[PDB]
Amino acid sequence: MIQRTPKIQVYSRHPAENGKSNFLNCYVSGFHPSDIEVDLLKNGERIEKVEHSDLSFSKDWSFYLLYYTEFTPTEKDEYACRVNHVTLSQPKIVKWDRDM
Amino acid sequence: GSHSMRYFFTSVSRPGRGEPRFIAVGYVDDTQFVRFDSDAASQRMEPRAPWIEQEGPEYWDGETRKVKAHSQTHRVDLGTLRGYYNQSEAGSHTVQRMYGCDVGSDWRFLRGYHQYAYDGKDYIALKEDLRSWTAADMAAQTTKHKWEAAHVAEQLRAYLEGTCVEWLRRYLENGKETLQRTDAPKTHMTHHAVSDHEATLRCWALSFYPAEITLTWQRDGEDQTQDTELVETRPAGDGTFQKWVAVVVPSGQEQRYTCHVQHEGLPKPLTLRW
Amino acid sequence: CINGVCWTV
Repeated sequence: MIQRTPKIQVYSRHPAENGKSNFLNCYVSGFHPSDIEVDLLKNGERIEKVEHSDLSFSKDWSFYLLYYTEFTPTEKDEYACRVNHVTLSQPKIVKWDRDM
Repeated sequence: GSHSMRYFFTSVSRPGRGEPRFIAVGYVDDTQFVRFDSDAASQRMEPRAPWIEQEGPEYWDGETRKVKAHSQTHRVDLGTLRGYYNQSEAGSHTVQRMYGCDVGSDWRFLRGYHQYAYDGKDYIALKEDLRSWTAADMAAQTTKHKWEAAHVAEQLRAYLEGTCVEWLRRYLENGKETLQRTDAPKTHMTHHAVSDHEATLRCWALSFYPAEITLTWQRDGEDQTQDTELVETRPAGDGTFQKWVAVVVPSGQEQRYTCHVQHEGLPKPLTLRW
Repeated sequence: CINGVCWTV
């Protein structure tokens, strides 16, 4: 059984500005099989209202999904994405870095 | 520029009870326009772009009938493949199918595709001539013989060169306001210091459509790939795409480095400097 | 518009 581990990027839909409504994204790609757990975190805590795209795949058969939630950035709030997959012995956490 | 229509289908078996999870999605270029999800309540092909909502109830009845048939084909396939590969009923397995057509700037047929994978591995694919098959192993060779006897390639070629390109043209016309519009990348550069002697320059491209783009660095006018990092193009979530490329440079020598951006929405490639 | 037949393996 082939198993491919997900690549992860965390970022905002629009240029992030404090007090301005936006979307926080976690893009997972390059993975197989398709079962995957993705949470968006605010200050370490799971965000409840998170949606995702319809499962699709690249030329090489690996899957990709976009997970996203509406948010208004502030100076103090920290955001991250937490991903688990059969290829990962423990969940992987990637922090949102707006200054990238 | 060129255009494409592609359909992607994934079925994942559910051992122990019931039929596979089936998800179908259709794209024109980089724009998703329809979906079917077997776990959703409607059991209909559903619109995902405003311009496809122009189609009447007859279109939706047809696409729903056909996509349900695709789901049944994959259900049968999962069982057949478990038999070909001598696998147990215990594990979940996956089938993936993709097909579609590319057209050039004149919207005339360029190429067609129809390929299939089992558990993420190539299984069988139509060759470029649309007349014969690439089978990866002996299970797929048994499928190849079956499909040759049933003249499957002939049916697919007629679809790919005919219906596929005809409906792509229709969609391109109906959705012209967005589908025929190019969104040039919006670019900027950021700078970070890691130490007193090493800096990072990151060249950003945002808000672009279609997804195809090239971002490169030069040092004193010569291509620079060493000490660079190019991330995978990613969806913004509003239908546009984003990408960046970074280079590590000696602090104080930032002026030597230039970022170069090529995209269909830019008449001439663009340059950025720190 | 999707293909009107889906061929089993």
